[PDB]
Amino acid sequence: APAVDTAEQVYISSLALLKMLKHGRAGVPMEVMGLMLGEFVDDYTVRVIDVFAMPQSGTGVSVEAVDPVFQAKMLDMLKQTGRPEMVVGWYHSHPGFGCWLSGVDINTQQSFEALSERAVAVVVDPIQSVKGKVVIDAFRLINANMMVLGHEPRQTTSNLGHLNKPSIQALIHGLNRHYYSITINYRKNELEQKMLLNLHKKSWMEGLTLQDYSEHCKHNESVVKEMLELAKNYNKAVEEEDKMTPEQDPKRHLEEHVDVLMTSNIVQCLAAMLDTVVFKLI
Amino acid sequence: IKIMKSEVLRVTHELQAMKDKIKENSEKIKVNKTLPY
Repeated sequence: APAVDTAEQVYISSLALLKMLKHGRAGVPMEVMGLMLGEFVDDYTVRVIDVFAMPQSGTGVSVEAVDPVFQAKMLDMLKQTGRPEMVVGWYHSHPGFGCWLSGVDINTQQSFEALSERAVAVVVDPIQSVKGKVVIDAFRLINANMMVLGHEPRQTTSNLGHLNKPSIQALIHGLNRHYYSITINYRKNELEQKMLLNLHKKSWMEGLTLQDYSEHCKHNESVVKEMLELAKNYNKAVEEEDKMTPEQDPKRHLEEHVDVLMTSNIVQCLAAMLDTVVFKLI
Repeated sequence: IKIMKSEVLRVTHELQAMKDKIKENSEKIKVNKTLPY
């Protein structure tokens, strides 16, 4: 009997992740659900090209929460649009509950896997996804007959599936007992990286735009006053150092202050000279 | 007298359709206003 390898990866595209995050935040504090479109490239790869949200239902997040008619018309209209990808799986948001599958989640995942054996149930935490870390895991299932007899849920052929460690919160809620966490990887080509770089790419202007001069003098005065106080502290510390065998430091904070003063002053001076030169009447 | 007849036809079409959208609004209202208050 074939067994899914532990090296299988869920290749979630960048815009799919963005849409999942935005929809999950939008539904807070409720739970949202949407269907994931993509293609199962092979046994060891699941590619999630795109994901579309679904209307909020009073049931919550269940298999009655996915309605047939909206799903059908959405799929047909996207196929007409240019995205003829089969539904790979479903996603729902556990707001602040961590990433795991509840009993209703497991029931919905069994319903989805009835359609196709390969079907992930990736969930996302919209509020725990604070800037930096993104809390999103993907679980498929564990067949009951598979676990009861004795075999491991997944065959292992490499260290790819063991790079990340499971969480206690997921483990208690049935991880490695009813479902396994599939390693998640983000498909991000150079084009989308460059496009997303425009979010914080300031402009061609601020590289030449001088900061306010009076504000610059006020900032310099403040930092030099801090320099004076920190220099008094450093002198006192050094005077203690001689009466000290090897046994916050003013020196370090002084170093950070001198660094910020240096960069600010040098940047302002160089920018002033450049505006003097290039921004000329001639 | 023809333009008002055309307006009557368009207004009855509008009534017939926005009956359906108001019923859909009611369905979504109940979808939030379900039961366990």
